[PDB]
Amino acid sequence: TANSGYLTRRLVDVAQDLVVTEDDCGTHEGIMMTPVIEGGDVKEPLRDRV
Amino acid sequence: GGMTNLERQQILTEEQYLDALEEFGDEFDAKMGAEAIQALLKSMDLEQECEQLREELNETNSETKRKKLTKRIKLLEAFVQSGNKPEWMILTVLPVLPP
Amino acid sequence: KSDDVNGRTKMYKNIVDGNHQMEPGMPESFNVLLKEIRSLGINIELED
Amino acid sequence: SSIQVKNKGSIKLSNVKSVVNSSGKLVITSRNTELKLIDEFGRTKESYKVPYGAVLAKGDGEQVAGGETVANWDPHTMPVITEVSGFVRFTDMIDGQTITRQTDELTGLSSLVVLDSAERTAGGKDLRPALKIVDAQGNDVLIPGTDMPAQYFLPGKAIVQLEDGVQISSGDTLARIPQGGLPRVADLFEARRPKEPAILAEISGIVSFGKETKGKRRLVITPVDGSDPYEEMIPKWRQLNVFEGERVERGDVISDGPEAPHDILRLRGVHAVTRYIVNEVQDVYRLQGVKINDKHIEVIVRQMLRKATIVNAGSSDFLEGEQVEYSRVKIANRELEANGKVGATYSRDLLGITKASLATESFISAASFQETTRVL
Amino acid sequence: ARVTVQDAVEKIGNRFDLVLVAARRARQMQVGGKDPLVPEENDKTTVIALREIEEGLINNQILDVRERQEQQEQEAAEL
DNA sequence: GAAATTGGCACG
DNA sequence: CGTGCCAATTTCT
Repeated sequence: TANSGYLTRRLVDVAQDLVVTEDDCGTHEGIMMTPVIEGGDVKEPLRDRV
Repeated sequence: GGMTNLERQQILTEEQYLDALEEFGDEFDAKMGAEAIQALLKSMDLEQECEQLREELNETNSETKRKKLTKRIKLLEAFVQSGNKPEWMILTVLPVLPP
Repeated sequence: KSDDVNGRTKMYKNIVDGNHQMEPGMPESFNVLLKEIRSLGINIELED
Repeated sequence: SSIQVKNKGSIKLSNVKSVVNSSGKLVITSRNTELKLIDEFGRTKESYKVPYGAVLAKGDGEQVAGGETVANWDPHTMPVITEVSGFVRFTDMIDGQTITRQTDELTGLSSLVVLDSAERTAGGKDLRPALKIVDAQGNDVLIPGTDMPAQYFLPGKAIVQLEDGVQISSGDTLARIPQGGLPRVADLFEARRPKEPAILAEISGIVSFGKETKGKRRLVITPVDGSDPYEEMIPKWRQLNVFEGERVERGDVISDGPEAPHDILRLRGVHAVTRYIVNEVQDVYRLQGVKINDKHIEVIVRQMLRKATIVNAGSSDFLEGEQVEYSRVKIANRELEANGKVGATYSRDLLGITKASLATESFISAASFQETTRVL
Repeated sequence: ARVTVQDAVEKIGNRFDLVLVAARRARQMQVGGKDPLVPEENDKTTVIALREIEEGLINNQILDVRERQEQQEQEAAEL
């Protein structure tokens, strides 16, 4: 019960002041969303990662 | 204590203090307690020591000693840029809280 | 609702007066923090 | 043990250095070999990691069906298989100084067992026992497409398979070398180095050994085009995997194990760690049936990458070796890049959530978290 | 009364500006001398303001224009 | 109790 | 002289 509380307190304190302050930063770099495949099964389809 | 036989940060004891007192009459001052530390902090010049540390850092070559020197140059520059003084760390007047 | 001493009475008077509006003010437990920090020999102050 | 495909598709190979053996099959000489399955649409549905020195029953682009064993290898045996065909000529091994004579009591299949520097005599300490591949004419058969001949060094405790002069080809091993929960998330987000991290190599190019037993072993890396003189200290008491006779990439492991996030950031980038973390946390959360979107871990990763270390002062005001906020560097560099001057250079950092939150720009917001005395 | 504010959010466009506009109008109706633009049905000032916003009768521009007109008329009347 | 930082010592 | 390992100390549930 207490370890989760400590973890979420640290998570809140590390990222308390992150706020959407704009509408477009003017850059179009980013990540490539590929489905997760451990080797035998597709854990999550690409329709949920995008 | 002068640049004759003892350094400006050398530590003595009762017997050693007696020996040093018998050795040097003048140009020799030794103290104990917070007065000694305040005298050490007050007589320190920050700009000259900053220049000396900077030259000793940029001339000699090492890594651990370089970090040790840059850990002190930063503190000296922080003290210089702000209005604080080294000897304000020694309390002479003590505030007391509202009742 | 908790700490601003001069705002509690104003809010109560406004609620009784039919006007739902508050003058926020400043909490009284931050002045205590300032007085306890500056009784350690540390000069903390609000500026401007 | 071996790769067993489950569906029907096409076999694809990536980062593979393979050669046909004497039996006609395909053996692999690359550690980072990856096997993939494709379908008629073109998507990928399988992803296997093939170890060094494995036998493939199929080739790249070939068609297979469900339930077919396409790869097989010996896990307990690490091969030193060759690429060229020919006899063997022993070079620079003296029994009692570099190797030892031991015979199987029951089977009788015995050869010269290569000793290690920690056990062999000092005279053989400076000598490297290496097996050389030759032809019927006595010359040295060069690896095709290369210039350096085919001589392969062997480390300690190497069990030579066959005796000297026996005809071999590709696919024959020269020597045999015997081998979660909530805290997992709490350690992934705090970026803590594991017990025995997977040591990595900095730059690409050819690799080789160096000085021995000056505390530990040393490495030599010579890029094909870049500067060589960098040398890396490597502990030799842990089982290494570096192939000092093959070219390697910058982003490859030397030993094996869990890699620390700091090394991933320093040697592979930012978009590598921001996928490694969001996969290692999602693996923990997914097996319990918990659904969390990917934005929520990406913003925490972004908040972890919020500092930078100066490498050179440059034309700006920052000194040589201090640590400053990334936004300040990004604005100071853009105010000069748009101008006629040139900005400074920076190195990205990665910090734990308990250390990136106590290094903020506000002391009121940092004394509230913890360590009020040290902050004030 | 009311259960959802989706129409008001659609008309204003933002869920954070709707609160401020509705508070401004409700304070005009409550502590000021204004009267609702819609027939009040035993409703409070906040719900009346939301119902006015839902019908395109109240937004930031309308309030600013009416305030400027009121100030001009008052300064003309005081002479 | 665990983990990170600092001072002391063996070693090359 | 210059590195790295080991004991002390501190801070945190």
